[PDB]
Amino acid sequence: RESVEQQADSFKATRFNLETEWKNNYPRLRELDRNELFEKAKNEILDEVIS
Amino acid sequence: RESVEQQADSFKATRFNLETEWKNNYPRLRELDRNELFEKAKNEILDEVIS
Repeated sequence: RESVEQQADSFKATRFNLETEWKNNYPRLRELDRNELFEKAKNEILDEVIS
Repeated sequence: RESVEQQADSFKATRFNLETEWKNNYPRLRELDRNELFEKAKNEILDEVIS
């Protein structure tokens, strides 16, 4: 119980730092996982094919 | 055997007519099924959220 409280606060702070870095570097972008990036990449490829 | 040959030619001609209609109406677009349209629609929604 004592350990998990400390870990939860540390994890929340760590996640906040990661989010702050994302905003500072990529404020106008959206975070996507590996699968979603693959879907976005293929759609762009199809657009270039049409263009 | 005789019937399937006639059907295959008719199906090919019918598909050609559908493709010709697609080009005449939507030359600069890509045909997608119901599922793919849902994926495209949600991505546009997320873009508007960011904008």
